[PDB]
Amino acid sequence: LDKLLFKGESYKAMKDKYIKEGFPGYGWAKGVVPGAFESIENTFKSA
Amino acid sequence: QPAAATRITVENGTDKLVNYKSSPQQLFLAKNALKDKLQGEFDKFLSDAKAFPALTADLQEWVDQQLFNPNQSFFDLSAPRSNFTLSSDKKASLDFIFRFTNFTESVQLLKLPEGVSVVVDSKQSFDYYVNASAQKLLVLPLSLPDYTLGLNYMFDHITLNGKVVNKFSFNPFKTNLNLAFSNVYNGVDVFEAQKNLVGKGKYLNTHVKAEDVKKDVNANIKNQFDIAKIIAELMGKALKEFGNQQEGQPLSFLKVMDKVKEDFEKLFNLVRPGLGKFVKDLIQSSSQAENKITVYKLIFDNKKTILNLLKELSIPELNSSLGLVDVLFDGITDSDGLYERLQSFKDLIVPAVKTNEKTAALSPLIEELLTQKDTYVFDLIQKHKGILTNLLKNFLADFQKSTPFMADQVAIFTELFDNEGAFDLFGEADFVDKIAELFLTKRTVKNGEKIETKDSLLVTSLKSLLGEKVAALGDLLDSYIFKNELLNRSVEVAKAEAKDTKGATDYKKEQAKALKKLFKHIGENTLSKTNLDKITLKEVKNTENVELEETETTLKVKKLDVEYKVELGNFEIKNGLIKAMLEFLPDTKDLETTLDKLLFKGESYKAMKDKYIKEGFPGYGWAKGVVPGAFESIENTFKSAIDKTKSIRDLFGDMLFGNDLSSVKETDSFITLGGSFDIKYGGENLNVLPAYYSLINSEIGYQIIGVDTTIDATKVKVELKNKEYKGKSPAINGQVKLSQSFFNVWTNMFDSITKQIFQKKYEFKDNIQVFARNEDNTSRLELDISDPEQRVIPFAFVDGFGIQLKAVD
Amino acid sequence: QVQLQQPGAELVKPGASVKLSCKASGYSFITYWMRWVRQRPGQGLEWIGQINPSNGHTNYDEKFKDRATLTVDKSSTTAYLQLSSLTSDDSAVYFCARSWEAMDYWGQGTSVTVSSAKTTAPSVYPLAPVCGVTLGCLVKGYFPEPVTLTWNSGSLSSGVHTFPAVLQSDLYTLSSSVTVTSSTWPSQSITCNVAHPASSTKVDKKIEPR
Amino acid sequence: DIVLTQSPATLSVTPGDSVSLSCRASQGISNNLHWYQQKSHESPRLLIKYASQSFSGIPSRFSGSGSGTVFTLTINSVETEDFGVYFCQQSYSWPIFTFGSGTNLQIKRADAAPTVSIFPPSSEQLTSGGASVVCFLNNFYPKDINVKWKIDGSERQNGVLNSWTDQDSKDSTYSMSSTLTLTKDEYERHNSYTCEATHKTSTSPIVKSFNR
Repeated sequence: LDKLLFKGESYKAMKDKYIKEGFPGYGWAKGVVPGAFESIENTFKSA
Repeated sequence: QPAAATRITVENGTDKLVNYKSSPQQLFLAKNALKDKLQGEFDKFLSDAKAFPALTADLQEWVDQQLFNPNQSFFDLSAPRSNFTLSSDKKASLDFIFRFTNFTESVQLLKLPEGVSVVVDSKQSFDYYVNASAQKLLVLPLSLPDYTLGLNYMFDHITLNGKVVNKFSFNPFKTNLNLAFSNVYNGVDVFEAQKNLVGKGKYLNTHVKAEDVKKDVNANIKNQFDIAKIIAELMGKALKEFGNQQEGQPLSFLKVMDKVKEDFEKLFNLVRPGLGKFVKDLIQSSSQAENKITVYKLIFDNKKTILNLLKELSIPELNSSLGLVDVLFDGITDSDGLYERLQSFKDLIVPAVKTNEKTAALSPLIEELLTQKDTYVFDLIQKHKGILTNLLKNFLADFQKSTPFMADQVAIFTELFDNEGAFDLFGEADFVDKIAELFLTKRTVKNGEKIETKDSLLVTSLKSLLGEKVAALGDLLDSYIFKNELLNRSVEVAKAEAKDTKGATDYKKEQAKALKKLFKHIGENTLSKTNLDKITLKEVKNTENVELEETETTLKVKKLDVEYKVELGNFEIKNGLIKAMLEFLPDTKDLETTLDKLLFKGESYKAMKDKYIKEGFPGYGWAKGVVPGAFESIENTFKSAIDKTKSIRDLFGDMLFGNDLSSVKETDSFITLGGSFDIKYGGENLNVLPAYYSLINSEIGYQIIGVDTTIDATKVKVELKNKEYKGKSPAINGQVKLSQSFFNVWTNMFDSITKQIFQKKYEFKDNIQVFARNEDNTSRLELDISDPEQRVIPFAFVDGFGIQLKAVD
Repeated sequence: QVQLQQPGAELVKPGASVKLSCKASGYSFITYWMRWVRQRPGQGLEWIGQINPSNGHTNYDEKFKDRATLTVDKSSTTAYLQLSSLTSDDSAVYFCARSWEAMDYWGQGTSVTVSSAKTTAPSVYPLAPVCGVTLGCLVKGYFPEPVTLTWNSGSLSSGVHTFPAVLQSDLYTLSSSVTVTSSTWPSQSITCNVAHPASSTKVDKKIEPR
Repeated sequence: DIVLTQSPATLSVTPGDSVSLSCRASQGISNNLHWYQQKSHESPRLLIKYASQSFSGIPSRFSGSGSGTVFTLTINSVETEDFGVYFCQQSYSWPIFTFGSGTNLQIKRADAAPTVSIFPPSSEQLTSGGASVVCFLNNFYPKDINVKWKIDGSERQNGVLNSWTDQDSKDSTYSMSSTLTLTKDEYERHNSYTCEATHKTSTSPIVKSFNR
C-alpha cells in the first residue's frame, strides 16, 4: 500500500521539489520539510 | 583751526546678492568670483544721492587724523580753496589749497605719512597743495567684523604738494561708505587656497613631518577603539544605578548623570581636547545637582570651547554673533561682571533679537535670562516647552530632507517630539516610567475625531524596518506584538472597563519592572567591568617610515601600511538577556488559536486548501469524500502536540534556548565571540589635504585622502555555548516533534549569516582626517586670519560651477 | 512687592513748570524700565517715555517729545515728569510704571489741574428725612478733589453708600447715604464727618429731625 | 503700525459663565501679546502674558490661547469683581504697544426697579439761601435710566446734577444721585416737587413727591 500511496510516479514527482524548495512564506524552513513528511506516513502506516 | 564742509550725513547701507544658474538659492559666496562686477557695483553706488556726504565725511576724517591731529598744537589750519567734481558721469576730481599758520614763536616740523620734513619759521603761512583729476576710483575689498567685502576707493595718481604719487591709498583700514553684501565674503573659499596653501615650502609641508603623521595615524586608529570602550562602559554604568532603583522614588535622567560624571569628562575630553570641563559644568546646571553652579559661571570659564562648538555648527548667520563675543567678553574677571555687562548691553540685545520672526519666537527666554541672576539652563528649558518645540521641529525637518537613507529613523524621532511631555526629560520625573510612555504606549496626537489607531512609536519603527521582508509572521506580529498591552498600552482604555485598579489592570508597573530587569541584566551582568576587561588592542608593525614626496602643489605619502589587531578573548554574553526579551513578549497561556491563525487561518494556505478540496490529488481523483478525512487528523496532531499550559514565550525559548525555560541559568553564556580581527589601513602615493571646520577660523587640521581600508575577521570564532538541544519538555514534543528541527534550522541560519553578516573580508575607502593638537591647546595647523589671503570660507559656493551678478542673468 | 509712587492731585498754574514724581522701592532699580503713561479721564492710554537704569537713554513719543522731559534720581530711585503748563486741556491724570517683562506694575496715579486753583471750602448739609431709617449727607462747593467722608468717624459703615464727586461750574459736589433700622433713629445720634485736606478742614454735622 | 481689533465691544453675561474675548491683529506677532484688566477709575491689571503665560496672584479661572493673529482670552467662571474693561496689547515692537479699542465686561441679571428716595432741602441749607432736593435711585438694573424733575407738575431741566456709581462688586446693581438746586425764594414759591424714574422694569415711571 505504501507503493500504491507513496512510492508512485507523481507523488515522487512533486515530493522532491517540495524537499528542495516550496512552502511559500516559510522558504528557509527546508530542514523541517522531512519533519512533516514522515508524520503523515507514520499515521497512515499505523492506521 | 577748522575747515569748510557741508554734507556730514555719513550714514549709509549695504546691498544684496543676485543668484544665478542652477546653483542652490542659498547665496553665501565670497571674494574672486565677481572679478569685474565690483567696479560696476561701486559705480552704481556712486550714482546714488548718498555718495557725496559719505565722501565728504571721508575727506573730513582724512584731513582730521592725517593732517592736524599730529598738528594744531603749533599750526592753525585754514582751508580757503576746496572743491570736488563729483559728477553724474561718475568722474570726480578735487583741488585743495590749505594754510598752516604757526602762532607760536618757534620753528617746528610738519609730520605727514610720507618722507615729509619741511621747516617753517615763526609767524609763517605754510602752503599745502593737493590736486586730483577725474578718474575711475579703484575698488579694493577689505574685511569687516563679520568678514565681508569692505570695498574702498583708491586713487591711481594724485599730485600732493606738486609731486605725483601713484596707486594712492585713501584712509586705509578705516572708511565710511558702509556699503556691504549679505552673501559675498572675504577670503579664498575652500579651494583657491589649495594652489598656494600647499606646495614646495608652504605651511603644511613645513608643518608636517613623517614621525608626526605616522603618530597621528596610530592615534586615530587607537582613539576610536578607546572611545568605543568608554561609551560602552559609560552607557551601562549609568544603567547600573538606573536598574537598582526601588520603585516609588522617581529619578531624573541627570541624577545618576553626576554619579559617574568623571567618565563623561574622560569621554568628551578624549573626543576633543579640553572639552570636558564644558560638559562637566553643563551637566550640573539644574536644581538636582549636588553642587549646583550658575550658567554664568558655566559660560565664563572656557570661551574657547563655546567658540569651537559655535563654529562647528552649520548656520552661517551665527558668524555675526561671533563678532561680538570677544567685544562682549574683553576685560571680565568673574561671572558677576558678566551679568552686569550683559544687563548694560541688554538695550542693544533686545531689538535685534526681537526683530526676527525666528527669534520673535525666542523672545521670552532671553528676557528672564537677563533678569534673574540665578537662571539654570535645564529649569529654563522646562519653563518654556513651546518655543523649543517649534525650533526643534524645523531643525528635524531640515535633517530629514538632508539624509533620506534612514527615512524611518528621521521619521520616528519626529513623532516622539509632537507630545510636549518629551522635553520633560529636562525635568524631574521617573526616567524609566517617563521613557515608557514615550515609547511603550499608543499615541493619539490629533483632534479630528480620534486617532488612537496611531499606536506606539517602537511598533511604527518595526513595521517600517520590516516593511515586507516577512509575510506569514506579520500575523504573529499582530497577535503578540502589535496588540500587546506590554508593548502597546492603549491609553484612555485602561480606566474604562476595570474601574477598580486591579493588579493586572496596572500594566504600567509590570512593563516598568520588566524594563528595569532587562536594563539591570544588560548592565551589571553583561556590561560589567570584568567583561569589558576582556577586549584589547595590539600593535603590529609601528616600524616602517613614511616619506613625503611632493611635486609643486602636491603632498604624497610613498607607502601607507598600518595594521592593528583587536583581541576579543572571551567576549562572553550571558544567558537571561533574550530571556528578558521573552519577558517582553506576552505571557498569556493562549497559544492554540494563535497557532491555528498562523499555520492554518491564512490567505494563500486556504487557497491551496480550497483547490485541493474541489479537485486535485492526481490519480485518485474520485476519492474526495475522505479528503475531509485526512485534513483533520494532521491538524489534530499539530494541535495536540502543543501544551495548553505553555505559552509563546516557551515556544520561542525552545528554538532559542533548547532546554526548558524552567531549567535556564543566566550565568551560562549564549553567544561566544572570541578571537582577534585585524585592520590593515594601507596605500601608496596618497595626497594630504587641509581639513576644516564649518565656519571661519584661524586653526585648521589635515587629512589623508582615499585610504584603502581593509578589515578582515578571518580566524575568529562566533559560536553558541549550547549547540546541542536539551529540551525535556518541548512545546511541540511527541512523534511530531518540530521544536528540535526549529533549533537545528536556527543553528544553520546562524552559521550561514555569520558566514555573511560576520566575517566577509570587508573593503572600504574614506579620507582619514585628523586635527592634530598640542598639549596647551595650540594645534599646529592655523593661519593669522588677519591678512586678506588666509581666510577660508567652508560654506561659499564653488565659483567654478557658475555665478553671475544679475537676477537670473 | 513693588511700590513706586509719591504724589496725588497736583495743582499747577498756567505758565509755570510742573514736576511729577514717582518714587520706587523694593527691587533693583538698575534692572528694569521706568515708564510714563497718560490717560484722559474716560478715554484711552497715551505714552510719555522711558529713561533708565543708568544708560540715561530716553525714548519719547513723537507727539510728546517736545512736550515732556524725563529725569531719574538714582540714589533715591525716583522718576520725574516735567512738561510745564504748555497746554491747558491736559488737566488730567498720569501714571508711572515699571517693566512689564517681570510684570507691569503701576502707581496710583497723578491727577493734574491746569488752573489758578481757586480753592473753596466745602459746605455740608444734612439730609433730614422729615423726622422718622435713611439719612444723607451733602457736600457742595468744594475744590479740589478729594474729601474724606465718614459716619460717626467711620464707626457706622454698614448700609453706607458714598457717591462719587462731580465737577460743575468749577465746583465739586458729593453725596452719601446711610441706612439704619427704624428703631435707632432719631434715638441714636448720627453724625457726618467731612475732611478736606486741601483746606485741612474737619466738619461734624449731626442729623437732626425736621 | 500694528492695530489690535477686539470683538465684541460689549459683553453682558451671568455669573459663572464660560466666556471668551477675541483679539485679532493685522499681521502675526508670534506670542507678543498681553491681556490687561482695568476696572472703572483705576490702573490696569495685566492678566495674561505672551498669549500663553498666566501670572501669579491672578486666579486660575482665567486662561488664554494664541495663534498668529487670532488670540483668545477665556473666563471659565464669571464672577462679580471680574466686571470691567479689558485690553489686548502687543509687544512685537515698542513704538507704543498699541492697546485695543476696549471691551467692557458687564452683567445681565434680573432687571430690577430702582429704590427711589426723595429728600427736601435742609433747614441748614435754607439758612444759606439755597434749597436742594436730593433724589436717590439705588439698586437698579440695567444702568440705563431717566430722571425727570417736576415742580408743581411742570418739568424742570435746569439746576439738575446727576451722578452714578460703578457696577456693584457684590450684587452688580447700580445707584444714581440727582440734585435739583434752587434759590430759597424759588423753593418757597412752589408747593409740590416730584422725582420721576423712567426704567425698563416698569412701563410707568416711579414717582416720589412731597408738598412744601
